[PDB]
Amino acid sequence: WDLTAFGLVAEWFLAYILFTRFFYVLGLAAIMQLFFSYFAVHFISNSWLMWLIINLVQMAPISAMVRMYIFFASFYYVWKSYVHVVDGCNSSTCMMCYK
Amino acid sequence: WDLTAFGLVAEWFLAYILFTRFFYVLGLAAIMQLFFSYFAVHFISNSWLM
Amino acid sequence: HVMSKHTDFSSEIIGYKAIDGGVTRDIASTDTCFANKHADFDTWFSQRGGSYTNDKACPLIAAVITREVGFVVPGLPGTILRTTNGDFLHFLPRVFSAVGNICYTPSKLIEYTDFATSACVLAAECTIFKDASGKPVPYCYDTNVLEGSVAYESLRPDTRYVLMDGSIIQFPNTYLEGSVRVVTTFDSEYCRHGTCERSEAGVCVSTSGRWVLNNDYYRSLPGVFCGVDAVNLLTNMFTPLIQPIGALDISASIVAGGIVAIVVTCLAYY
Amino acid sequence: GGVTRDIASTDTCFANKHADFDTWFSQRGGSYTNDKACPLIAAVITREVG
Amino acid sequence: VLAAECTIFKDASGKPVPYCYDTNVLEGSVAYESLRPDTRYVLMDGSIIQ
Amino acid sequence: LPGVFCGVDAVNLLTNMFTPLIQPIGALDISASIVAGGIVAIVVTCLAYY
Amino acid sequence: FMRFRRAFGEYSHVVAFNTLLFLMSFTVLCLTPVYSFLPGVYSVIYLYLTFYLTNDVSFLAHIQWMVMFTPLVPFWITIAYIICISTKHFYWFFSNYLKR
Repeated sequence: WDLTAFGLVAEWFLAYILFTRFFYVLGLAAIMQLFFSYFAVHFISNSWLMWLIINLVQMAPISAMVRMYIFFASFYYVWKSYVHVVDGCNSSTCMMCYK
Repeated sequence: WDLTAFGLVAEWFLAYILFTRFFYVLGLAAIMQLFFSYFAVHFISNSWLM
Repeated sequence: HVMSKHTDFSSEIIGYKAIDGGVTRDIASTDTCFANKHADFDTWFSQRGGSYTNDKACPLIAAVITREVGFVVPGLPGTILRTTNGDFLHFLPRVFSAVGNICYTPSKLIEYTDFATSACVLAAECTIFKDASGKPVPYCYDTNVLEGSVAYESLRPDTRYVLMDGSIIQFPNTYLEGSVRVVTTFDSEYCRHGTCERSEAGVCVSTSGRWVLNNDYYRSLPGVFCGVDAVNLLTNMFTPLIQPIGALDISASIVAGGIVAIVVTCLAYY
Repeated sequence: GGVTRDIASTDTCFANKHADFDTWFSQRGGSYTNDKACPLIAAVITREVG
Repeated sequence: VLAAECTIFKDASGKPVPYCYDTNVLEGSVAYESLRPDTRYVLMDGSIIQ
Repeated sequence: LPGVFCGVDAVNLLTNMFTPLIQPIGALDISASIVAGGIVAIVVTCLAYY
Repeated sequence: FMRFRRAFGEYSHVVAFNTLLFLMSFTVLCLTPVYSFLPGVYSVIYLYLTFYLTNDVSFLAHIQWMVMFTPLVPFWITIAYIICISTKHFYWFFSNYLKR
């Protein structure tokens, strides 16, 4: 048996659980990669600068980039929790209004 | 045998006396330990959370 | 009918062999039931401390003999002799003393210790096949044994062959036979005597004469190397020398690695 | 389509007439299903025949 | 492997048969050296040695 | 256990004798010194001379 | 970059390379689960490249490499790294306390 797809789905689910402001740019990169891989060819002609951009977008390892985002967000969340517990916040714009 | 098995059952029963919100974590861990003993050893490489 | 014990040709027998599942195999003391036609087998087993119960649903006993006895029947190992009382007997004739159990490859004859892990393709001297029109045509190794037979060497690899009983034979092309073997495969299932297996196209190299096919099951077995191409084979075989032997590479050490960076970054500023 | 062309292992159906083609095509790793609607087969022979 | 210099074993029919390292110390016994390897043997109490 | 070697066959056992050498560091405690030296000497010679 | 150089005093040079090497190692670790070739060849490249650095950042680079890449690298690579690092001191020790 094989379960790579389930592992990727679990990684995406855990990324969605650890929501931050920078998840949208990763989702945009993923959807752009899917769109470029799905049609391609049609609207790429001349403009070597455009060709370089298209190749860079297509060759980006989206499937191996979510995991780095996980560790990037984990430390930020730990720091925010430490500030909330030990030090407190004065700004009312924080989303701590739940408690 | 009695002394080699009844002790574990007694410990499990005593564990319910000192109930806490984390008891379900141990309950799930016990299921996981037995599940990947008569199964698993498969599903090949790739991914890291699993 | 009830099996009976006979003592004819007893002085010509050196030992005994067992036939299980249509393929001859060695005998072990732990086995409990056999089909026997010889009385000296009782002394053979008793000297080794064995006992058994006679039944027809248990492997048969055949005796190795130094004399050409009986005649060859296609599909049956060894030779078959019928006694004056009508009972049939089985023997294993040989040309040279250094003979155990011999199985037939499409080109040569190679001895084996276990049929499951050997290059064996057929275990019979002569075999019969269904032709294009649906009629039996006999094949044999030595044409002098039976008139009208075709040599086994005329067979070709990667060609489907069907026996009289519906079994399928498919053996891959080879370039070297012996202690070390090299094989080539295609994207089609290959089948041997009683076992059909699925394999992918590629090239495999083995340090032993064991059966080799291109799949994960054989790839996990030791002493087997495979690759998608000749160049890729070298990379595959040299990969383990610089790679761990398992999935022990847990990437959870990065938090500890970055702890030092955070500590030094804070310490420099302070 | 009235035009002779080379053969490749990718094709999957032919109208077989010659018996030895079944052995020749197997050596290239191909498998096929016999259907008369698929392109026919021909053999190259040095001897003047037909 | 062997517990003592002299031992006792059951035959194929179950009758007791004495065994020892040397036959000279017990008349009618059979030496250990005659025992073949990879063979099951049984004692009075049913212990199995191979 | 230390001092015990095993393998499927004579060649397989000889090849598997070097299995701990490709194991990640942290497998030997006392005999690590000789294993390290057996690699250090080969490396230093094969590099610095040849 | 001018604002960054305004702070951290003299140690900005040490901090910059230490952060860059950590980021590169983190990227390599992130690419590890699919590309199994990286742990060996990248370690060899890192060992080759670490020569072209100042000792002040070289010590930090060696410490970071030994902390991070150790549990997922073959033993012989580590012993070769140790020998190559310690030869420069073995020569001095042999010359000053053992040689004739």
